[PDB]
Amino acid sequence: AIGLPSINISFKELATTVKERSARGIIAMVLKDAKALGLNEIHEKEDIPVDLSAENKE
Amino acid sequence: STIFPFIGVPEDYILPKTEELPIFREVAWDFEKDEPILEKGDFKIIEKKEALKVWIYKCIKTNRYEHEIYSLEYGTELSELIGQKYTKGLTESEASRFIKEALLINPYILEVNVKSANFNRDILSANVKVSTIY
Amino acid sequence: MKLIDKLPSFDRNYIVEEIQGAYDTELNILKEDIDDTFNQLFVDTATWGLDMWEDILCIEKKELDFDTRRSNIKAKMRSRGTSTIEVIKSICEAYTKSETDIKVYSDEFTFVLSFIANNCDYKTLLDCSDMIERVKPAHLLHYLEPII
Repeated sequence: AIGLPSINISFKELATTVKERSARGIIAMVLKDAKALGLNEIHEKEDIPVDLSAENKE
Repeated sequence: STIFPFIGVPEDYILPKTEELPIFREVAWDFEKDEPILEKGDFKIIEKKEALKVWIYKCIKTNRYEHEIYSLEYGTELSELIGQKYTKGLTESEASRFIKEALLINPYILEVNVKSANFNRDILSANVKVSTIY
Repeated sequence: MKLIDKLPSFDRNYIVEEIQGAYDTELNILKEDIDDTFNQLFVDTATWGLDMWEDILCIEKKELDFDTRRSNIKAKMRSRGTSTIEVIKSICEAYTKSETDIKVYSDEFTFVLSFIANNCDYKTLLDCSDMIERVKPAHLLHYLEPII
């Protein structure tokens, strides 16, 4: 629906480095976990899948 | 109380201390529910960047002249832009200036930059970069 | 319900609301106490501050009632200074809480105070008579006329 006017604030990390545009920078990592059983494209830390063993998250 | 340090300090004299701010600390706050956070049956304290985030959120969320308890410096005038009272370019300039002037009163914040600005339907989006001492 | 109105709208959570309601009740207590202390400064409204009046007027008494204390204080103020017909009438009405008419007998050296005693007790009448006897000129007779 349509509601009252409001201000929305979201916080983010400050990264001096800029992502590179070339076809380089694509890294394929293979790791053995029972839980996920799917392919994941990660562009940033925020989208790392949940309920994945922290040893793999590191 | 005897030395006269205005031309130069004596060689033997040791400066008492160097002046620095203490570690910024604040009661933790959660943003999706707008409450203070209780930890083990007591208020939870965070420090440095997260405390600065809490302070920034509170400063942006308040109006400037609305409340009698605050001074004339605290708050933000972003409520005067709702409804396209000004043109679009004037709105962008005013928003940038308002945010910078509101945030720069905290002594722990060194420089503020409002870089991006886009108009999509009735939503104005912007990117703000804050540089602190930490 | 009153202190929370001075804070921005994100402070509408339960913790802040309780913290501010406590001070609401506390400040109500403070202002009611200030009102009571102010009310103690008048003779009529004074209840627990009458002893200050006694200390001013140097009268020593055994606690009986509020009205009796107020009457004694008031009559002490009114008796001081010039003594005339109206001063005595003022004392008699301050004690009997009613209109008073005086009739004088020059030949017999007597005067009578008449008043309506439909709500006047014997003890307060005796106290009023003693006050008058202390105040009245020595050569004059005094008789009371309570009208029922």
